[PDB]
Amino acid sequence: MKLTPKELDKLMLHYAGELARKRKEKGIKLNYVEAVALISAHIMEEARAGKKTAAELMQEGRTLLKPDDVMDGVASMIHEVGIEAMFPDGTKLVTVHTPIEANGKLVPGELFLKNEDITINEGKKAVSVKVKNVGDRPVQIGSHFHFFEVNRCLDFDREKTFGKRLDIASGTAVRFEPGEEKSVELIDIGGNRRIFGFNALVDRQADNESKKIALHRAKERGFHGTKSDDNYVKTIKE
Amino acid sequence: MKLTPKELDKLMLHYAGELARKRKEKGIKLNYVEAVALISAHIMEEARAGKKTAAELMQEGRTLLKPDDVMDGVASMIHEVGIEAMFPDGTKLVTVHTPIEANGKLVPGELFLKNEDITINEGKKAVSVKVKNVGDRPVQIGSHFHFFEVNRCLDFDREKTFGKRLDIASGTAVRFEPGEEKSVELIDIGGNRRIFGFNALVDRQADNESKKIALHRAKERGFHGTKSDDNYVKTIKE
Amino acid sequence: MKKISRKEYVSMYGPTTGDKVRLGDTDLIAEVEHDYTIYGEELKFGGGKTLREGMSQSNNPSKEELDLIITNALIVDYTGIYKADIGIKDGKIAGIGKGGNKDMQDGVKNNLSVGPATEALAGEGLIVTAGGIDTHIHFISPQQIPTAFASGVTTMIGGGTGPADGTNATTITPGRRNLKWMLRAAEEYSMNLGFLAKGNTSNDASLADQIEAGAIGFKIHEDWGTTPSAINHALDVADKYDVQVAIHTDTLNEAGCVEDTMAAIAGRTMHTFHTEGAGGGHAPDIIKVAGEHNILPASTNPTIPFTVNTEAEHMDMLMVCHHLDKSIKEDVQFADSRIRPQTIAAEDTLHDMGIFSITSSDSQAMGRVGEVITRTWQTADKNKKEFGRLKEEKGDNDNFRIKRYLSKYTINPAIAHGISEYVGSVEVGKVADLVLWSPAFFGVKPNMIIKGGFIALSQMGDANASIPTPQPVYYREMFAHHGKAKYDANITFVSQAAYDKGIKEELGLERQVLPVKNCRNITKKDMQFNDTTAHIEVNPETYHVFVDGKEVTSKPANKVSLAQLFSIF
Amino acid sequence: IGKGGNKDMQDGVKNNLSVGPATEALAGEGLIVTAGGIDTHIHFISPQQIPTAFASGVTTMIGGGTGPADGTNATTITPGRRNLKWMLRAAEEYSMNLGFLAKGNTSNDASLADQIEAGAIGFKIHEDWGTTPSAINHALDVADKYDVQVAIHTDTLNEAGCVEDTMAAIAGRTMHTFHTEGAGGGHAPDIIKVAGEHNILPASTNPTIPFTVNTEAEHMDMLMVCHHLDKSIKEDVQFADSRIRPQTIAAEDTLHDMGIFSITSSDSQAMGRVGEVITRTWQTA
Amino acid sequence: REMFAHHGKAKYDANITFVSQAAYDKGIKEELGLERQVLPVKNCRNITKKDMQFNDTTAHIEVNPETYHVFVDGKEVTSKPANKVSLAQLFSIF
Amino acid sequence: MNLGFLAKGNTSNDASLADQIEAGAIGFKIHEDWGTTPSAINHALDVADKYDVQVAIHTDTLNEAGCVEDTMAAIAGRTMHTFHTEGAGGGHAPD
Ligand SMILES: Cc1cc(C)cc(-n2ccnc2SCC(=O)NO)c1
Ligand SMILES: Cc1cc(C)cc(-n2ccnc2SCC(=O)NO)c1
Ligand code: NI
Ligand code: NI
Ligand code: NI
Ligand code: NI
Ligand code: NI
Repeated sequence: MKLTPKELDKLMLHYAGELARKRKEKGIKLNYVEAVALISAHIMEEARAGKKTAAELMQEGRTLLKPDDVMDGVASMIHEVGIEAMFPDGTKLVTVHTPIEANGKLVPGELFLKNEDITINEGKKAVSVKVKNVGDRPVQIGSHFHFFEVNRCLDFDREKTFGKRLDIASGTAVRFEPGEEKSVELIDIGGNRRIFGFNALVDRQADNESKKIALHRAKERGFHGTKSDDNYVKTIKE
Repeated sequence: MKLTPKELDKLMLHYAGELARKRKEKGIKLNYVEAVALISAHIMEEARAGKKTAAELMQEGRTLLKPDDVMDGVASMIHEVGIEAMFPDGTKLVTVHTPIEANGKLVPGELFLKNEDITINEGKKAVSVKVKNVGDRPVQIGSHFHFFEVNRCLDFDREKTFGKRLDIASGTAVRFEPGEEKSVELIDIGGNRRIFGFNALVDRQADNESKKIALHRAKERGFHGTKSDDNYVKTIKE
Repeated sequence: MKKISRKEYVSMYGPTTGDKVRLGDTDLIAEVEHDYTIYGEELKFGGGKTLREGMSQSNNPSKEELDLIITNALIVDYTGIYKADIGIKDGKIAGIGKGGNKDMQDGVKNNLSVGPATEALAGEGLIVTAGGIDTHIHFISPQQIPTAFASGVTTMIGGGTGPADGTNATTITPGRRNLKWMLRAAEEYSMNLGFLAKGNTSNDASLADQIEAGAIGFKIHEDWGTTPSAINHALDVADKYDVQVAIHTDTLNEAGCVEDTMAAIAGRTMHTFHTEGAGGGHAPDIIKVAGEHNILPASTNPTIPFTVNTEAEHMDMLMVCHHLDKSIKEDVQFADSRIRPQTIAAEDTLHDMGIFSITSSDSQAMGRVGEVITRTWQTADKNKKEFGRLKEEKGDNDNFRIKRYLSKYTINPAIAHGISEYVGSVEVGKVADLVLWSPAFFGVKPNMIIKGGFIALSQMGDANASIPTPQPVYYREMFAHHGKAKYDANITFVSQAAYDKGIKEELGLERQVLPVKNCRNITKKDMQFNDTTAHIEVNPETYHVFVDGKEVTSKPANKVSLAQLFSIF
Repeated sequence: IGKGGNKDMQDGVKNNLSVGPATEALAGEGLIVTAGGIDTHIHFISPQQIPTAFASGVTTMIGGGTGPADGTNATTITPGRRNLKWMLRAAEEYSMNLGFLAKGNTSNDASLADQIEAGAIGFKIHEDWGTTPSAINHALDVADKYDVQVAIHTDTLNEAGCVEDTMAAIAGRTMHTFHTEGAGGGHAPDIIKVAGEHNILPASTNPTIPFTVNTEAEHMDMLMVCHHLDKSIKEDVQFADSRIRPQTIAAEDTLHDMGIFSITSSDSQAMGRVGEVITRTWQTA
Repeated sequence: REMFAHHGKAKYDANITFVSQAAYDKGIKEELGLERQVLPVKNCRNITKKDMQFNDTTAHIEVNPETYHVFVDGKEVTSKPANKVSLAQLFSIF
Repeated sequence: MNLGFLAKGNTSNDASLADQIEAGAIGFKIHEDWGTTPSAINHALDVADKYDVQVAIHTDTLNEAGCVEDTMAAIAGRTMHTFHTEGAGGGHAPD
């Protein structure tokens, strides 16, 4: 036969699903493990038969178990079931989203939250800047990026954004389509305000002395909207 | 239960065969692994039942799968299936030879050969020698054995075979039944022609000086058909 | 002299010069180019055969006597397709040629002498190739390693620390202490291994200390922040330490576009992972860097070959991992700029032209670690069915295409990571990491693996049986997998600087430890059979791909070879 | 071995059977204790043989090989110093006493002696590497000097001589004979006559014991597969009918009951079953 | 004239003394204090006339006991003396 | 110059032959002025077989103990390097 370890693991999964199906035929309400095994085994057999696509199987997996077929709490625990199966065109991943609707009140690991909002970046006053994407490709900017050093095809008054970042929730982002124009909110970077990296326009302590060097560097490298005056005076370390 | 590792491996094989049988009942054409598993599992169950011999099961294994039951190419890949099973008289090996006939054109790993013959031992001129087995037991001689030193119950003119071997395909052999007489073709041994072992009749460089010593040694040990003259003169190293 | 018919010669010794063989269930036909044997003096083992004392086993052998000989093998390599015997001594390939006993046979050289210390392995009717090399491993779970080993891969290069969230995204083992953890864990396994460090920093001292701690290179990944500053600093340190750099570029175009990344690279050597861009990279035009001279471009296996289920599967994978919602117009706009069936369709044809040069897995991180070799040969078969036989072929065979696709997972990644003096091909003086295939099962299921000159894995029947053949047959560990023998059969690759400071003695490693070299002076022209450079353009609106002005695409397939005929799941 | 206990409170307790605070107890009432079995005909084809033999009650395995190579599939031989080093370092994995046999099929005395110095406990002489009288003589000469054992699979084809020529080459020296009945190999048809001799230690392998109604057909079909014989050729049929011989197979059980055969063994995965030596011994009894 | 590899301690690194394998294994280089490279000879006993490159002819040779004529496979073999050779007086003052 | 030295092969004492090889020689020379007899030829070839070294010979010009076929019988098929084989420098007269 020349079986691989993958084939042995899938054989075990198939017979777990068969046990779940026999217990369902005897009238027993299925638990969490039994329901997951039953859905996975059904998808693998349908893909072996070769008459259905993966997208059709993603919808067919949602009709296998009624809400009355499982114990109370099972449906809230199963958010998705994934399984890889070999089609005539090879191995594909099939994910079944929310296969069972709930019918009882038991939610394991339930969260009970207060209703007060959370205030982020307290004590930081924001300013508003209009930004336009004049390039031909989309741009997306994260919450803690140094906004002065973003993609040179974005056009905005870059002098007002030195030492600042977006005032949004940490880990979220703002998207600019080609030709799109909108306003954003910016707040001061905290901590020691030592800015290293990002386009290597600063690489030192952020202050008013380092802003002139950064503006001159940004103009020489063609960043849009940068205004630094002519007859610039160099320092000993630039 | 006190299960052994053999029992666990055979349990896995049985349920692989059961999966293959369920897929055959659903109308799915079996692949290579499924066909091998189905034949093996059927043989094991029939041997457990205890009403058939191993030789009958060797023929019964050839009727399980029709040519239309398997995918194209399966029948050319399965040359034999072997399985050990426990009968009432103990564990026996059952081998099923060519269980499925082919019906399509796909041959995986197919060879496309030229039609010209291969000439072996080019530039070696052969001689012909008549050989008779005057013993009571059969004798079989391989292609690269030093033919001068074969079994002493073979009778032939041994002087003409010094330094020679059979002119047949490498790895094949010639058989002599008791009382049988036939002719063989012999060619010169190549390389450095240093002959060590085989009956310890030479154990040195093969030449005309070493032939006299070998003939005297063969006559003293009773090899048939050896003719060395009387009043032999010894050397300092024999 | 005697005449022997061709059919019975081939049944005894395998195919010879001019004969042809089909590879697997594909439509690829290989032809034997040359034979080293002397007709009538073939080596055969068994009762009454030639490999016996005083006949082909010498009673006066040379002082370079072999430890193991593989008889009548059909070698398939980037150097050629030919029949020979293969000799192994002291963990190395000692000779490729005729072999036997000079006392009784004509053309036997000293390095192919068979003696009393020699073991025999019958290769008649079988194919020998070098072991595969996978350069895009996420070290998420140790169970990936036996899965890759059974598919025919004998070297794994990547990074990680186990199932942590950083490893689930990136091929990175960060810092000296984590490198010590992974190097000491590596003593368990039957696989050659090498580890990549974190390249996403602008601190030169932090970059240099990881190389001295044992890493063979850097990975730069957008989840740790791929900025032009970090690219510049990492390339500067890698120039000084002679190690390779790999990159996953900025998908969001946050700090710049693709030309800004190329300006940061500034003509220096770079290995690009998943260059088509479905796995990540500058939307939508990362694929244009595959025409450049200093780029070594690679593709990962879940996008090859292009099938009718590919786009929907990748879209639903993208929706799960990023937690997107179809009711938001920005998540839909993000997803439609990511997947792009136009570039995915172009990728297969670019592989057939020799513009892409390396295939890899991206294991458990949008990719399948046991399917690199199989999906490579599926892509070759689909391209032969669509575009016909290549114009570079000489004769009625597919030998040029076979060499081009075989180079993608054997010799080209070995050159790219500076280990081609040790592994990657069947040549005299290299490490004996070899794979034996039956031609009916070529590309999907091998017969046995030889690791460091000793057998490490094979198909094997039940242990209580009277022969090794009866059922159940599956892949089992052999004697080179066990005890202290596995220390002598496996290699851990490190940098030259870590090797010179004595990393083997400092960490107490018992495996062989060898340095990588010649990583910085190679370009696209050093890739065997895949060395094409061109000018590549991507339309910013329709995402069509042009190569020197001509549009490049392919059609999806509804059926592939080497899939459902061979596997129960 | 005796009574055991505490001399302060009980009568017949000797010093070597004293039970104290450092002692652990194991209850053997109603149970049988024997020594572990010793199997001397192991082909080291796969490491998975070792746990199978261990669970059946075997605690020492003696044989040769390098894994699933074609030489090991036929013969119990670990050839040469480097391959002996490989197997000795791999042996640190397992729960089994182990010992390895070297290649005896050569006429070079220096090659024979270097294998013994590299760690082998003896030689195997096998017809697939060529069992000639010269090789038998040289191997016995070296084994006399190094105090190790020799095992032999003799020439089935009678190519260089018959059974009396092999006995003349042995020349009265001590020899262990594998599968002496001859179904596993040996001088056709009369290798079984050496089991009456003084200097021979004769052994049988387990697939021929006990003699059952399925034995002959199973062994015949095993012979047809391994030698790739065809029933349409009169020489393959004549070869097969001189090999199997139900007469000697039937005689083997009675010779075991008379004390003429003295050792049982497996011939593991090479026409024999490594987990069934003890069971087939008691079935024959 | 002698060049730089002929002199000093450089001549130890540029020259080889050949010995037997047995003397090499017993440490003859350290015992006698030799500074040259020391290497063993090997494969001396398993070679014949057939191992000589481009000069590997074997034949049956007979010499007449009275006239001293030489025959190779029955055919007489001889040559004529020369009164002048190349590469001699054109190139050397003595 | 690369250099290698030959030892005395003209003896019938095996221990004396073996000690010269262990002292550093790469082979033996057998020369008629120290006495080239069939006994010495036989003993020297026996030791050289065990130590893997070459033998060279200047044969008996005077035919004192035997002729050329007796020397070849003493050699007994083993490998031998013959110096000045034409015979003007020495060797069995005249053949
Ligand atoms: C298309 C895809 C698939 C998967 C499994 C993950 C991602 N995914 C999620 C977050 N970031 C990424 S891209 C990194 C990668 O998959 N390899 O480097 C995207
Ligand atoms: C009766 C038999 C059974 C098997 C499995 C193999 C052979 N067979 C094939 C070639 N040579 C032999 S005999 C060597 C042996 O089985 N043990 O030493 C014979
Ligand atoms: Ni990536
Ligand atoms: Ni990745
Ligand atoms: Ni045997
Ligand atoms: Ni055996
Ligand atoms: Ni002289």
